Amino acid sequence: AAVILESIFLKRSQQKKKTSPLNFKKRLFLLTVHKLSYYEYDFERGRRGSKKGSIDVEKITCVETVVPEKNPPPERQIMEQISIIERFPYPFQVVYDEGPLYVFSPTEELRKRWIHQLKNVIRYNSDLVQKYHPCFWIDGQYLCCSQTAKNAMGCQIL
Ligand SMILES: [Zn+2]
Repeated sequence: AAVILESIFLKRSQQKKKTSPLNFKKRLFLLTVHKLSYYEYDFERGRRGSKKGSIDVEKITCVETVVPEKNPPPERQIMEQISIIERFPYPFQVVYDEGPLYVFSPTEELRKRWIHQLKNVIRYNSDLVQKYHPCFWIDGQYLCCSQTAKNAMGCQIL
């Protein structure tokens, strides 16, 4: 199973559990036709660390950008070698059964490459969603429609 894409992004906690903070972590993302998984990146050795998350591609119903937070820390506010792994201001979402996984890219070009490839892979799903939430689901509700359920029907036609 070939690795379609491999990048270092910033991600928001999916807060699956109740006892989970709303924090961001740098992770190494790999995209195969079967799964989108992320690991801790071992910077020193220059390799991927322990798998920290995974999502079966057949469970993805939607992939799209997402309106930026209005007050982003410097870490997410809009030389290359360093900035491309320190600054992640272009967010996008990977929607599936367990709410949305938010991912922050370093450049707009990269987010485009990913969003384009994730669409080719999900093209094979039997029931993609026609709608989605354009804004972050932050603080118990969707800032784009105010619905509460993470997996609440998207408040906007694709
Ligand atoms: Zn919405």
